[PDB]
Amino acid sequence: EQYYGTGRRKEAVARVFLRPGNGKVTVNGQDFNEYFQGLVRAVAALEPLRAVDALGHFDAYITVRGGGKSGQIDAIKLGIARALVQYNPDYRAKLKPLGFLTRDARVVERKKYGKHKARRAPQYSKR
Amino acid sequence: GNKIHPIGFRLGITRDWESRWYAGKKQYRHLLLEDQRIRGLLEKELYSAGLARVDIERAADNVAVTVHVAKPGVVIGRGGERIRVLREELAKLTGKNVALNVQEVQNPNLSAPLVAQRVAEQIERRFAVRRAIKQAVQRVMESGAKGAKVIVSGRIGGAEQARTEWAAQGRVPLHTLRANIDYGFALARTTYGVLGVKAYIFLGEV
Amino acid sequence: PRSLKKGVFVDDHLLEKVLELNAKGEKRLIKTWSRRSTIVPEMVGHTIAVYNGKQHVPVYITENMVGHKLGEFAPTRTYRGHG
Amino acid sequence: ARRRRAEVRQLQPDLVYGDVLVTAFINKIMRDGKKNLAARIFYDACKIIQEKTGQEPLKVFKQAVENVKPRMEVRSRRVGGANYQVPMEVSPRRQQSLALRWLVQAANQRPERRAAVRIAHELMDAAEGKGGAVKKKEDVERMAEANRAYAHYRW
Amino acid sequence: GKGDRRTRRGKIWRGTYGKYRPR
Amino acid sequence: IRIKLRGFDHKTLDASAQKIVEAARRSGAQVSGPIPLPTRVRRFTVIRGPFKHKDSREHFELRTHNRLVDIINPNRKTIEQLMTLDLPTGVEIEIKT
Amino acid sequence: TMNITSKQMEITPAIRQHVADRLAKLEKWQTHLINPHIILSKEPQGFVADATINTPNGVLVASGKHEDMYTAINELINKLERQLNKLQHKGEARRAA
Amino acid sequence: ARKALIEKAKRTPKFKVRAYTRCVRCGRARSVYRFFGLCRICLRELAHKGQLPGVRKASW
RNA sequence: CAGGCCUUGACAUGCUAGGGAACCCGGGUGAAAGCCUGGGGUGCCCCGCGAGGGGAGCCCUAGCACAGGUGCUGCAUGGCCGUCGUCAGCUCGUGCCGUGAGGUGUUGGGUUAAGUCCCGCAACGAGCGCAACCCCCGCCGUUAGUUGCCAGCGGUUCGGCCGGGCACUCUAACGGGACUGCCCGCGAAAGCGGGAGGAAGGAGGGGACGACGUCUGGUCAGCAUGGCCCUUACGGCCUGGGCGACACACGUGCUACAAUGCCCACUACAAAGCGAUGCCACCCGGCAACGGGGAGCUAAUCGCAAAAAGGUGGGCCCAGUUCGGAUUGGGGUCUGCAACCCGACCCCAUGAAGCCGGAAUCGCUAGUAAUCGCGGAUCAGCCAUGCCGCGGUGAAUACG
Ligand SMILES: [Mg+2]
Ligand SMILES: [Mg+2]
Ligand SMILES: [Mg+2]
Ligand SMILES: [Mg+2]
Ligand SMILES: [Mg+2]
Ligand SMILES: [Mg+2]
Ligand SMILES: [Mg+2]
Ligand SMILES: [Mg+2]
Ligand SMILES: [Mg+2]
Ligand SMILES: [Mg+2]
Ligand SMILES: [Mg+2]
Ligand SMILES: [Mg+2]
Ligand SMILES: [Mg+2]
Ligand SMILES: [Mg+2]
Ligand SMILES: [Mg+2]
Ligand SMILES: [Mg+2]
Ligand SMILES: [Mg+2]
Ligand SMILES: [Mg+2]
Ligand SMILES: [Mg+2]
Ligand SMILES: [Mg+2]
Ligand SMILES: [Mg+2]
Ligand SMILES: [Mg+2]
Ligand SMILES: [Mg+2]
Ligand SMILES: [Mg+2]
Ligand SMILES: [Mg+2]
Ligand SMILES: [Mg+2]
Ligand SMILES: [Mg+2]
Ligand SMILES: [Mg+2]
Ligand SMILES: [Mg+2]
Ligand SMILES: [Mg+2]
Ligand SMILES: [Mg+2]
Ligand SMILES: [Mg+2]
Ligand SMILES: [Mg+2]
Ligand SMILES: [Mg+2]
Ligand SMILES: [Mg+2]
Ligand SMILES: [Mg+2]
Ligand SMILES: [Mg+2]
Ligand SMILES: [Mg+2]
Ligand SMILES: [Mg+2]
Ligand SMILES: [Mg+2]
Ligand SMILES: [Mg+2]
Ligand SMILES: [Mg+2]
Ligand SMILES: [Mg+2]
Ligand SMILES: [Mg+2]
Ligand SMILES: [Mg+2]
Ligand SMILES: [Mg+2]
Ligand SMILES: [Mg+2]
Ligand SMILES: [Mg+2]
Ligand SMILES: [Mg+2]
Ligand SMILES: [Mg+2]
Ligand SMILES: [Mg+2]
Ligand SMILES: [Mg+2]
Ligand SMILES: [Mg+2]
Ligand SMILES: [Mg+2]
Ligand SMILES: [Mg+2]
Ligand SMILES: [Mg+2]
Ligand SMILES: [Mg+2]
Ligand SMILES: [Mg+2]
Ligand SMILES: [Mg+2]
Ligand SMILES: [Mg+2]
Ligand SMILES: [Mg+2]
Ligand SMILES: [Zn+2]
Repeated sequence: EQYYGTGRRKEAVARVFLRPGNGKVTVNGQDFNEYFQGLVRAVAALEPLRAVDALGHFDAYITVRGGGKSGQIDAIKLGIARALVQYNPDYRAKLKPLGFLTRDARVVERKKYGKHKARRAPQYSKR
Repeated sequence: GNKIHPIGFRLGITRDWESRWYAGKKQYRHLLLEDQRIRGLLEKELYSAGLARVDIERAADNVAVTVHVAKPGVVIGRGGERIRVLREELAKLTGKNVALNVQEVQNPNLSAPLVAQRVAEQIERRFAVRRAIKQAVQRVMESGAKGAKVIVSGRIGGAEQARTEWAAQGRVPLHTLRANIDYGFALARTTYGVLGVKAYIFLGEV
Repeated sequence: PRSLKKGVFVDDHLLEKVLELNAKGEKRLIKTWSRRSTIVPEMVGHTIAVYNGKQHVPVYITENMVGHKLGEFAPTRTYRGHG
Repeated sequence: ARRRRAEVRQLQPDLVYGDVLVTAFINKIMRDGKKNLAARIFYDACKIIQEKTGQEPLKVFKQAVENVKPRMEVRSRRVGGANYQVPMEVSPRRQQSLALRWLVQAANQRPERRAAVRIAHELMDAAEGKGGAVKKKEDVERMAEANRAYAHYRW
Repeated sequence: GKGDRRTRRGKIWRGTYGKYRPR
Repeated sequence: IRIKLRGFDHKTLDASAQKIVEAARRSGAQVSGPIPLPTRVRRFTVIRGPFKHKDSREHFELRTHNRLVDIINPNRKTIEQLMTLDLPTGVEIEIKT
Repeated sequence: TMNITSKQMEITPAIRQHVADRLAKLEKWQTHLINPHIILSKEPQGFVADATINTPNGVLVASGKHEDMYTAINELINKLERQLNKLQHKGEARRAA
Repeated sequence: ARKALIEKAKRTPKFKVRAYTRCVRCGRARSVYRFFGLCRICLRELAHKGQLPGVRKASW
């Protein structure tokens, strides 16, 4: 009756529970659209199931913490796509080719000494 | 002027701290100060003995100082004469229960701080620095080391123009973490000035 | 400025001499190093010599210069201009 | 760079129209990494051009792009003791970049007070063949033809 | 903006509080 | 029946978190297994050279690793036997209830 | 404008003005002298005159050395000229083919 | 003016403001770490030796 | 720097002689330092029912050695660092060639991020570098389950709060994992191009790491150290001043010139850290800075804490303005013995230049740049717009 996946992006972690139904979606105690209200980035989160037509087929209970809304959005995108592969193993094809099943390791590069930021160097006047 | 200290680079990999204990924020400094004063006294007194390492331990109001040395006898004395004398000089300073151990240095010619001090002694005796350095390295390799490198910098032989002389044999892979390399430094005070002596001994890789 | 909850600061050793001169009738010159002391109503009409690091500067206190500090009237830098 | 021909970043298709070209345009609008702002401005503009002229915004946008693409450009090359403006064909990748760049820049030289509006209107003119954006393209091309004589210096 | 004390943004940048940025 | 372990070396910490958890599991009954409390890291950043050369540093850190073990069903069989256990030097123990 | 530094030395406004009249020879080439910077210094062997100047066609960096501070300055000028003349004419070399 | 200063820094002052940390090792008044009682140079010198408990080269 | 003072001296080791030791507490003079001085009881092993007699526990007073010097020399030096340069290099042993400096190897063909590796070769090996071994991050597992978590069932004061559980998240120790290993193709090989599998692919991203040497590089002011120089002073204490000066000139930065913006109000989403004369919930007084109450937290418990950009609404309407927030007036707060020179903060008023910057010039190749805020060391307070970290949002472009 329940289906699960773990999404991570940057510093955001999302626990997502897929349970069949009509499509209601909840993030941390609120509707999807309540929590991501005013964010174009949002509907990208529901993209894995749109790939396998599970759009309206599932309700989703979802936790989210750490990072920021966009990273959280990307985290969700991952987990619910793990949940789908879990809900059906043959879902891998038509999910892996969209690279929805992979986690990007791109995170904040550390601040280095001698620099102003990670790579931004201090301005020098040779002469 | 570049190279990283070969010991600090290997702490908790091939090499272990010399003051092993825990202390909280309010206390750390005071223990550390006493720790260094312990080393201060012992570094002067135990020099003639052949001091290589000085390990220090702490629990609560009690501390155990383990002295590594080439000449254990010069530390202990006659049946415990100096060894007893030490605890009193010690726990006077410490002001607490100061356990003093001694332990053998199995091969002083495989102990880098020892090799270093010996050459420093040799060059305060106006010996031929280059001949000395080749010797030191020859000793360390004979004693079985996988490699050795010894360096002397300063007014060598009294010359006005400072120079650096070194010699090496076998392997000394200072870039390799898992390579065990003992390192030691010795200061040679002369009439014309200070010479620095550095000894690298490659015991083997782990 | 200094908290009103706290005092109106005078170095006591400066102040004491003021009241001493007030009683007997003022005034001799008062050499002080107390730049930090407030001019206080009791000081008015006196002339206090304020050390600026080098010289003691004679300052005749008036009704206008009460609220201030003693240092404010013995400038510490010699500047006559540039070029 | 020196070693190899770098890899063109594949963009993620935009949420509303599913278009890599739209995404690219958004980023060009985007100042200070405020993409939400950037997204609104375009989509707001997409709303406006529909009100003013009832068509498909997507159709307008894409038509405006094809109109600002320089097919030929000049690139300098100092041959001998003089810098010749050599006429060159523009790679399709570069045609795109220049088109989207000029579109936004010309947009933001316009006098009306809101960005979405400027972005709207410029896309309307460029679709019809007017506006500073197309002027840029026309000019770049004219320079190229003007120096057709140096087209053998092409590398 | 960030340089004006009499505004919210200015008090943030400066890391203080007051009428224009209360806690 | 709380035991809180704090050391600068985690090999000698996990060493001792193991042995306390073994000792009271022997003389029973229940040891709540060694929970690894998040580490508090104290960093020191220094200029390598003694004079100028600001843009060149070296990073040093001091890590205090924390462990927690709970002996649930105590039975002073454990309490007395615990009083003598071979604890390394780089570790500090706290017991509370 | 033009900056002059006298490292661990005292000099006069006169001497400073002298240097300015000496650098002035570079005005010959009718090109922009941007932030010329002269550093006067004393070694055991003699004086050292350093200079870094930027121009639309590159930088000039030169060091002059001599027992006589004025000669040291003059040689600095000589080295600077030779550089400036190369900067201003090197491009003309390959006008053909 | 040095040894007199490493001394005057020890004696308690006339006012508690005038107190300031000196490096207990070399007497340095600047860049003195409270936690160690050491300056940045000594901090580095002892740490490289391994004579600072738990302290190690930090890399991430 | 000025002025007021001290002379084995603020500090080490001494040896000698007087005092009493030792430690505390006041008085005078003074800006303070210092000078002056009035207090008060010294254990010991000792002849001690007795004056009395010490020794050295530590001080005091007078000496003599000596101290002390951030005085000079980084061109006498050690140490440590900067730089070329994370560049791919620098050499040695033996043999061979050359009268000799020196060559060879190390060159050559291919290849690599690389003196990387392959093939060839009067060269055959070896070392220091390269790489790897180490740390962080990305997937997964094992072991653990509180102070952390809450899928499901009960209570639910309406808050993971309670029962309960450790699944999940996490936290932090140990492992697994990628090797061009596998298929297609080119290759003499080394490798290169493409594919699949996979969280990850051809060093996965970042870090630590810097060869022989160069710059007679930097530091005698962090420390050490040769030598030269000072000795009622080139040593030492104090009060005050200065290091904050201001016709000018350059370097690094902050905030800006505005509508992709500014202002108000409401409403979300981090990480890493720090915290017992500390971090401060919550309450109340104040427009506020702050003040007075007062709980919690040796802190995965409690606190700093609110992250900001964002989101939702409302105002501004292109103006030197509801842009900008300099300058100055006035009133207060807090730290501190003390904010005149010379602190930070709050409030009222003032509301400058600045309409995007000449010649010239800096950074950055992807979670980068840009932009947004958060922390920490130092620290009574702070002149931090600095520095070292931390996450949020998140591009453009590379023909060559
Ligand atoms: Mg929405
Ligand atoms: Mg960042
Ligand atoms: Mg620089
Ligand atoms: Mg643009
Ligand atoms: Mg244009
Ligand atoms: Mg037209
Ligand atoms: Mg304003
Ligand atoms: Mg800097
Ligand atoms: Mg000048
Ligand atoms: Mg000067
Ligand atoms: Mg001068
Ligand atoms: Mg030079
Ligand atoms: Mg000439
Ligand atoms: Mg020439
Ligand atoms: Mg002096
Ligand atoms: Mg000194
Ligand atoms: Mg202080
Ligand atoms: Mg200090
Ligand atoms: Mg030098
Ligand atoms: Mg040196
Ligand atoms: Mg110098
Ligand atoms: Mg010949
Ligand atoms: Mg021969
Ligand atoms: Mg040869
Ligand atoms: Mg040979
Ligand atoms: Mg070579
Ligand atoms: Mg060669
Ligand atoms: Mg080759
Ligand atoms: Mg490389
Ligand atoms: Mg090799
Ligand atoms: Mg060969
Ligand atoms: Mg993590
Ligand atoms: Mg488990
Ligand atoms: Mg490849
Ligand atoms: Mg390496
Ligand atoms: Mg020099
Ligand atoms: Mg010195
Ligand atoms: Mg010296
Ligand atoms: Mg002599
Ligand atoms: Mg003073
Ligand atoms: Mg001052
Ligand atoms: Mg200054
Ligand atoms: Mg001038
Ligand atoms: Mg200017
Ligand atoms: Mg600044
Ligand atoms: Mg500037
Ligand atoms: Mg305007
Ligand atoms: Mg105005
Ligand atoms: Mg104007
Ligand atoms: Mg205004
Ligand atoms: Mg005022
Ligand atoms: Mg002040
Ligand atoms: Mg500009
Ligand atoms: Mg701008
Ligand atoms: Mg220009
Ligand atoms: Mg790069
Ligand atoms: Mg901004
Ligand atoms: Mg900050
Ligand atoms: Mg702090
Ligand atoms: Mg502070
Ligand atoms: Mg100021
Ligand atoms: Zn120090």
